[PDB]
This record gives sequence, C-alpha cells and structure tokens, in this order.
Amino acid sequence: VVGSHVRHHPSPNTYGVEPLPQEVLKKYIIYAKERVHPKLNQMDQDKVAKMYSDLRKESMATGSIPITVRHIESMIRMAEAHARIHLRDYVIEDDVNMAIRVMLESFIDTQKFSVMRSMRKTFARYLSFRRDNNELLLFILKQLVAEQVTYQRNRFGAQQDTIEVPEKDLVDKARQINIHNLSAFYDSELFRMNKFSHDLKRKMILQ
Amino acid sequence: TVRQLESMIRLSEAMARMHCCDEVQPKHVKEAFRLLNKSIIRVETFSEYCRISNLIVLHLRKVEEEELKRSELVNWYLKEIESEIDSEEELINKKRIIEKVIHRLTHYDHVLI
Amino acid sequence: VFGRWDETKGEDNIDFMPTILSRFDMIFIVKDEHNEERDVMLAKHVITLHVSALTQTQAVEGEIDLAKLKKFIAYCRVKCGPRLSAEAAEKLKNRYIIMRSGARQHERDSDRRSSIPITVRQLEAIVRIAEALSKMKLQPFATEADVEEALRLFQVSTLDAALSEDQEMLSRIEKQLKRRFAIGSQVSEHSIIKDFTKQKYPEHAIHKVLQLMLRRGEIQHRMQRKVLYRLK
Repeated sequence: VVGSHVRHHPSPNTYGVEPLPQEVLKKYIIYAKERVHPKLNQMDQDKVAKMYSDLRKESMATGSIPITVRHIESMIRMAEAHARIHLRDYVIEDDVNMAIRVMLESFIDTQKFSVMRSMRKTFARYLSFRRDNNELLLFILKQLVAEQVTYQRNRFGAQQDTIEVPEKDLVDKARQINIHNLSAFYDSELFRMNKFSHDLKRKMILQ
Repeated sequence: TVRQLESMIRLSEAMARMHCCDEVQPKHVKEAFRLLNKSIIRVETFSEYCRISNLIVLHLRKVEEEELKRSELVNWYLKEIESEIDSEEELINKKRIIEKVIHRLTHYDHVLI
Repeated sequence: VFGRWDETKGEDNIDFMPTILSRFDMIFIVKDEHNEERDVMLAKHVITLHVSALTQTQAVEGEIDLAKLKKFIAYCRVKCGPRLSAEAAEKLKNRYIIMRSGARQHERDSDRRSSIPITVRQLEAIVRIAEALSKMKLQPFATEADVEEALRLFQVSTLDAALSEDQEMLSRIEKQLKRRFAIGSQVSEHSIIKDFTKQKYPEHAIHKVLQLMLRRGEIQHRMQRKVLYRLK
C-alpha cells in the first residue's frame, strides 16, 4: 500500500513466471469464447458416482447440510471452463480433478467448525490435487506458531521477543499426513518468505 | 483496518503541510500514531477470568486433539503455577478461585461439559 | 418449515393453515431417500444426459413431440368433456364414507387435530380426476377403471401426507431412547444396537433416529465415533 501511494505521487511477487498483458488476456478470452466448445465424451462416470455416494454418506454421518445433485452439475461446468482455458476440444481427467477440488473446497468452507474440520481431515485426498506439500507444511507451522503465541499471550500477559517450536511435532504431523522428508521445505522459498529459520544445533524452528 | 493506515498517511501529510516541510519525517508519523491511539477508547466492564478460561480451553483442546477429569485439570494448573506461588495461603486461595471458576464455566457459561 | 423434512416430528412441518390446505386437490411429499445404490444410478443418468444432449434429441420409446403433445392436449380440451356413471358413483360413495370414517377414527386415536382434513372438496377432487382421466380418452362417460386409478392416486398422495407404522415405530424408538438416556452420560453405539435388537426393532430405524438426533444436536461424539454423549 505504501509503495502504491509513493509511486503515484504527482511529481513479480507470485510464483508465476510472467503475468500476461491485459490486451492479450482480452484477446485470449474472446478467442476462447468464440471458438472453443469442449465435449464430455471421455468422462469417467464410475469415479464421480463413487465420490458422490461417499460424500453423501459421510455428510449424513455428520448430519448437517447434505450434498445434492446440483454441485455435480456445477462441477461439470467448471470442468468445461478448464477445458476452455487450454483450448481442449475434449475434457480430460485434470480438469475434472480441478473442478472436484474447487467444488469440495467451496462446500467445505461453508460448514461450521467441527464439521469443517472433520470433512477436511476425511477428504485430504481430493483436496490435495496439484497442491504443494510446502504449503501444507507452512500451514501446520502457522497453526503451531499461532497456538504457541496464544498460550504465551494468555499466560504471560504480553508477547515475547522470539517464537520457537520443536521440529518433532512438525515431523509427527507430517507423518500423520504421510510426509517423511522436510529438507526441501527448509530449502523452499516459502520458508524464507515467512522469515522462518531452522537450527540443527537445537533441532528447533525459530521465528 | 487498512483504513486506519490510510488515515495515518493522511494525518502525516496534514502535519507536514502544517509544518511546511517538503518531506514527511518520522516526527509527523509518530504524532499521527499517538493521536490515533488516543482516539481509541477501551471498553470497561474481569481480564483474569478470561485468561484463566482461555488457558483451560487451550489445555483441554490440546489434550483432546493430541490423543482427563476436573481434578486432573486443577492439579495440572496448580503444578504449572507452582513456580509462581510462594505461600500455601495463596495456593489454597487460588485453588478455591479456580474451582469456583470451573464450576461457573461448566454450569453457568456451558463452555465445558 | 425447518428447511429439511423431519420424519419423526410428523405434523408441524407445514406452516400453512388447514383452510388453505383444504383447497388443494392433492398434496405430495418428497424426501431425500438416501440409498447407496440409488445415487450411482442418478449420477450416471445425469452424466449420460449431459453427454447425449450434444449429439441426438430423439424420443426414447414412442414419446410424443412437444408441439404434437401441445396440439393434442388443446384438441382434447376443446373437443369434448365427459361425466360420471351410476356404478362408479356408488363405488365412490362407499369409498368416501369408509375413508371419512377411518380419518375420524385416526384423529380420535391420535388425539391431535390433523393438518390435512378430508371433506366434500376431496370427493369433488376425486370426481374431477376421474373426469380428467375419462377426458384423456375422449370417452363421453367415465368407467370404473378411471375411478379406481383416481382413488389410488388420491390415496397415495393425500392419505400418505395426512397419516405421516414405520413412523410410529420410529417415534417409539425416540421415546425409548429419550427415557434411557441421561444428561452427561455416555453410551456406546454397540450397547444401543444390542439393546434395540434384543427388542427386535430394525437397525435402519435406529440409525435413522440417531442421524436425526445428530442433526438436532442432542447427540455428540466424544471418542472418535464409538461412544456418544447427550447434549441439549
């Protein structure tokens, strides 16, 4: 915000390589709308049916806001949208998986705390399509840091100058998510972006 | 919110205009920050009860998620406080206070079952 | 009223007064019958429809075109209108008397005013449905088969809506569970299942009651999904 204010006086942060210019984006949108019509001749009905049945069963097991047919249709629409992005005349498994992930995220985000947590724990398989393990580890580390900061603020009455967390808890949670290596996460750019440091002398993570 | 940040920038610019300086220096920012802090007024109703309740909730939720009874909770809290209480009178007073607070939380506030 | 139907509550799920409900000839109730095998059929049917919408638009088995059906309906409505016969009238009289007596007996036994009453308007509705069925065949007089079909439809819709043994048995299970449970006590699901199977009640009813209680929020899970505890 301050940079934007300073730049506009009267007198590259994302992982993407290069954003497209606005005119090229407009031309791409026009061309995709005009000349792309994806077809669903290669859909896999069995997987969708099994996923819908499992979703309905577990939603009723939780007992709040069951899923319906409508979402599936929306999923199909999203799939076609993805097929329009790549100019594919036929929809493939990648678009279907992306639409499934988006629909499941949207459905889960609307539930209350306990139900949302249970659904997120249960459906980790579908929500992890084309995701980054570094992002998940960062989320775990953020949760641990937030818990530690909350405890410190509640007990001491004020924040401390440094935040530390043992590596063993993160390793155990990664094992729970079936991750056994964290060297790449330490060497990842996300680790440095959030100003985290790893100390092997004490086997700790400091922020 | 960020609107407060924009207001701080505007107040710094206003102070710079008032002092006729051609650039914004940290004095103006400090003055704007002080004025914005003095604008905000805290609500008067109690903090100790909230802190104790938050600590109890955090401990119970951590226990539930990682893998006790009321007596176990009280014993754990006293064990954690051990380094903070020097006399038996203060210890028993705090024990009675936490017992009453736990009873209120379980029965009155319905926070704990 | 609550957003989703509650089978055990029976009545009070309809906010409309009985006066406006008496005007309607038939009332249908649809519920989300959750079957594992049924959902796969629906999903496959939807996907097949979406796929085949692009290529072919043809009648499945002798289905009439929309324009042809419209013109045929208009022609039938304009052309002729039938009326009832004596034997069908006597049969409908007997059936209506029996239905009204049964409804009165049910209201007296249940000790609660039914939100869907039965009156002369229902008899006129049955007459009208029989007349429509006769009109569908352009016959000048209705037959007993049309009256039987109209009575079957009126039963399946209205009597099912109003009388809404399965539900009474579910209510019995609900009352028994409420009496057995206590506030703050924990119960294992296996114990409930064993206790109600020793009473020879179906397991599906118990599971449905448990799901409804979970929806209401009375029952919560303490340790994974094995042991439940009662809340309010």
